[PDB]
Amino acid sequence: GFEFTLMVVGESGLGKSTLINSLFLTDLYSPEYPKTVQVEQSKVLIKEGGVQLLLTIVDTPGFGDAVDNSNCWQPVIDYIDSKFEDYLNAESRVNRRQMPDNRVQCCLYFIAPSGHGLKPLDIEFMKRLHEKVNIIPLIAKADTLTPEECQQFKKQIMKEIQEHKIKIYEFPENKLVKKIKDRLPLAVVGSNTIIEVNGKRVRGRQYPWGVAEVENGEHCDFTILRNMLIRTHMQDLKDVTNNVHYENYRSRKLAA
Amino acid sequence: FEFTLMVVGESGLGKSTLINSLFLTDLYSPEYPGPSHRIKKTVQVEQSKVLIKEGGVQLLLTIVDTPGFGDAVDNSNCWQPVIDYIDSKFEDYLNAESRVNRRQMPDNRVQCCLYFIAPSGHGLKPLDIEFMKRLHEKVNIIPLIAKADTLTPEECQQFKKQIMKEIQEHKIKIYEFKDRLPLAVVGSNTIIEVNGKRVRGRQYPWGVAEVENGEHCDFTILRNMLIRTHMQDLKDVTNNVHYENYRSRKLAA
Ligand SMILES: Nc1nc2c(ncn2[C@@H]2O[C@H](COP(=O)(O)OP(=O)(O)O)[C@@H](O)[C@H]2O)c(=O)[nH]1
Ligand SMILES: Nc1nc2c(ncn2[C@@H]2O[C@H](COP(=O)(O)OP(=O)(O)O)[C@@H](O)[C@H]2O)c(=O)[nH]1
Repeated sequence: GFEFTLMVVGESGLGKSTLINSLFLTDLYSPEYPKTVQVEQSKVLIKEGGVQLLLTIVDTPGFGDAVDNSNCWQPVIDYIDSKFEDYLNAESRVNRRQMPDNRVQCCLYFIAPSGHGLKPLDIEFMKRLHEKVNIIPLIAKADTLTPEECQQFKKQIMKEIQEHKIKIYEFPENKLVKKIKDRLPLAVVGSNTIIEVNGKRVRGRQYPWGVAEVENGEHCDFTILRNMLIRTHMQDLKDVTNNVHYENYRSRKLAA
Repeated sequence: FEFTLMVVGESGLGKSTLINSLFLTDLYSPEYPGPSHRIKKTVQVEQSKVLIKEGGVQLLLTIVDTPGFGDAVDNSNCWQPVIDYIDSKFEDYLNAESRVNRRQMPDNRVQCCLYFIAPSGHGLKPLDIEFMKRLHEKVNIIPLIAKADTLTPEECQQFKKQIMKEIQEHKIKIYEFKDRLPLAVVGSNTIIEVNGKRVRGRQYPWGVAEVENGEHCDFTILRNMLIRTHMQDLKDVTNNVHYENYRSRKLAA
């Protein structure tokens, strides 16, 4: 059995719940929100192929949705640092045989597909959280970008990430293989709707002019994201959470 | 013939593309780009003009845009520059028609405001509600669902209905003009061959969203009514309702 704590952040209506529900092809996440940002948790135990995953989904309804979003990152910081604080207290006890670990191991940050670059709120959130959680920036609703637009948008976002000295999670990796960092930020399409396309039933979004396919790597990066989040990089995300973000929290608190 | 058209909405909603799609040529240019390229530390209202020669007819078009609207972390009062601009043009007109010698009477009143709603698929955002409630009695608001190729047909019908319900709930008076409201638009100046015919559209790997295809979006309806059929009625409502209401308010006080 594994445990994974995954945080989702972005303005309402970016396909976030749809994306979570696409991860296990199951509408297992139905948040009530479609005041100040509230940080909430949902637990799902997934048993599939003789393996159990206890997934905690941490969401932040209200983020970025108000006229005045001043300090809307602060409830997110408070939640994350409070789990570091609990862990530090738990491991400092004389008897620590029971160790709960509620630390947030990944944050999907959904970027609206404007076609320009990052918004001021995107920059503030990532600058203020990047040393506290593994940030995976995602271009939301990628089926609203043409391929040329998507490539320009990715390049502009990565340039601005560098400009603001933001440290995102980059998915550390006999023939040459394109580097994953060259694909970032991943651009996703979500759907559990099955559509017949040329005699094959696929998940996608049906428009009068055609179908944007979730699992088609020429349409979006969902398959790559799902493979890394659930299978190949989950342990590394936990490792960085513990060995970097938590250890940096602890050293700061103990030195003070 | 003259017309003053305002566009308002957060950056990245296709606003400059839509203005560039209304006619045969682009209107924004590298020398005067769309409002997302003119953002300052505070929201601004900027006016530009172009002479359009369409169908043997000359249109002197003023475009008023508002760089930075809706783009900040704190968008408090970001509608105020728009209000100030609109009411200033009403003030200029009242001053002009109050002169003893009023032979000179320029008219710069804003005659239509396209307000771009992001296609979330849920409902209006708080900012959308605030803007429309605060401006609907100063200018003819035409709400638009931006980037409508973001929505499946069913999602779009649901989004339209929810927006209209919220418009009614908040008592917002949008420009009247048929039950396809708000119009959902797709913009593009890209010409694409689709089954042997050149059309304006947006080319995805899975197909082409056609801007002038009424089954793909409402751009044709907006273009025909804004530029051809309802332009004079927009001016008349501007003068006979919004300006006269400004004037009665100011002269009462
Ligand atoms: N264009 C597009 N729309 C999507 C996608 N995923 C979900 N949607 C639609 O966007 C709307 C909001 O999706 P939802 O998952 O509730 O977003 P949330 O508020 O961020 O959780 C719904 O109409 C969805 O059907 C996507 O990948 N592309
Ligand atoms: N999906 C979609 N994208 C569009 C549409 N119109 C323009 N775009 C793209 O959206 C991005 C922003 O467009 P722009 O006109 O600069 O928006 P503005 O900032 O509001 O003026 C550009 O990449 C455009 O090519 C549309 O109708 N649908």
